[PDB]
Amino acid sequence: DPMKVTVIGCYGGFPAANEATSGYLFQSGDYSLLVDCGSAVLSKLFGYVPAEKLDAVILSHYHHDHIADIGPLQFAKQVGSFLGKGEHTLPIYGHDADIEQFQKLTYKTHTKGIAFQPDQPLTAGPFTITFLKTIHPVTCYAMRITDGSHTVVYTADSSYQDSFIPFSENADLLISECNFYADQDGTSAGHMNSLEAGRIAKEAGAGELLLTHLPHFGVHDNLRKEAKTVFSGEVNIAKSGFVWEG
Amino acid sequence: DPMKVTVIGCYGGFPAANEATSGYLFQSGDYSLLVDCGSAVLSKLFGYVPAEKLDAVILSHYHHDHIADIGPLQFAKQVGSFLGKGEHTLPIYGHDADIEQFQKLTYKTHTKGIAFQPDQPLTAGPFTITFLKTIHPVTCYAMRITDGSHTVVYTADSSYQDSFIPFSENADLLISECNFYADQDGTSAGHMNSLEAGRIAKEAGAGELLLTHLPHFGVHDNLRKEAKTVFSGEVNIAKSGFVWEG
Ligand SMILES: [Ca+2]
Ligand SMILES: [Ca+2]
Ligand SMILES: [Ca+2]
Ligand SMILES: [Ca+2]
Ligand SMILES: [Zn+2]
Ligand SMILES: [Zn+2]
Ligand SMILES: [Zn+2]
Ligand SMILES: [Zn+2]
Repeated sequence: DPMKVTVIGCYGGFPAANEATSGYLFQSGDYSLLVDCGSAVLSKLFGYVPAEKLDAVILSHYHHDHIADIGPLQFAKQVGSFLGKGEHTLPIYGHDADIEQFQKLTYKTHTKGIAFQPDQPLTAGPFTITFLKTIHPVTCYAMRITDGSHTVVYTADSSYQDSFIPFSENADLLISECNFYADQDGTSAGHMNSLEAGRIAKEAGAGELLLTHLPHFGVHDNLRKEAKTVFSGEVNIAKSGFVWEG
Repeated sequence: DPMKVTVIGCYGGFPAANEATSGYLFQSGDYSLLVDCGSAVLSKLFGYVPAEKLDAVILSHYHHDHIADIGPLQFAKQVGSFLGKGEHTLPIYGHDADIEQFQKLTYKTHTKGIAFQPDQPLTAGPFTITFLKTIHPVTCYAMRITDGSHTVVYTADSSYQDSFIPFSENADLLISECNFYADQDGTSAGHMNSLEAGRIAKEAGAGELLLTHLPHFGVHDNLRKEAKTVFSGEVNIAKSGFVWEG
């Protein structure tokens, strides 16, 4: 089975009109993993995959734009059980440096929070996930997701660090946050710009680069042109429905 | 100015594919009030009204399907201020029987939680709102919203009670939850069926009835036919984009 990644939502902070914030659907064969679960992500997700066919969720961090739809997901599982659609508890993986946030992940027998350990590989069906702590105003982890043949790296949210380069080494697809333009400094907000995303893809030898966690001003296509001044491979701008498959 | 109500989202519990859960936009002249703020509501809302033009939010209760988008709304206000779009704090009205939930409404100088008092009229620009406690598994308040010429009643979530009849007396539009079909009993879930919604519209003399908080099974048009076996006025099924204006 090939690894198939579908962007479900891609705005930073809050949704643009009729769009969504962070959510990425990773699929392999019958396995479905949702990476982050932000604003309007469930609404958009169910157009690709029904709640009962979702096998697991994993959360990079607990900012609203990455977890806003967890509650509604818990209710979706509850309604599924009430309608007889399967009682399998959906695992929701998250870090437990923030205990109060982690405790919200477990809802009756419908969803079960499981703490990932940042120094250990996590198995999720046919995927193996490893983690890198980001530089961000709350605890946040980037993820490297492989199925043994292809490898996708998701930066989650971060300002720039050299450690992203070894972490992302030889990734087929680097999904990098890019909340700021080339002229701007995202350090104080815990975000990166186009040049920084480009630098990671370049020095890591990423197969290609996908820019996401997008801003609500400017010409988004400029983020791609700016990234291409540094990285010579393929660079795309994320949108709901964007599909990568290898 | 006429009172204009736009349904932003109308599913109970969690969103159907490409839809939304509870959110209703009430407008009068330049004033904009959002009643409830559930899953995918911000995404859909911004297609009608940008965040910075939103004057107030009011929350019937703190179930996920009515508040999931509050966090992202707080970030939208923060990004608005960072971009220079106005620093006016958006008031978010809610009950304070649940203190922990009420405390989440205030975020820096961007949003400010204000406790409504259920026994007192609330002024919201040109609207006056009065409240009725519902029968629901968490504290919840129905709302009667008038501008002095027209009056809309929103049941929020509730199982049936006689007190809805005097509360909704002579409303031009009764927006009633209707999470269950005529053959089913919604009492143990704190919800109503089609016959119960119909009964309220009938005995209150409502100008018309709008059924919302919809289920994820069955033929939704049957809810309208069932309600019409009791109420002889106009009955519609809610959908995102539904507009009532008087
Ligand atoms: Ca599955
Ligand atoms: Ca390509
Ligand atoms: Ca306004
Ligand atoms: Ca009509
Ligand atoms: Zn973020
Ligand atoms: Zn963040
Ligand atoms: Zn509800
Ligand atoms: Zn409720």
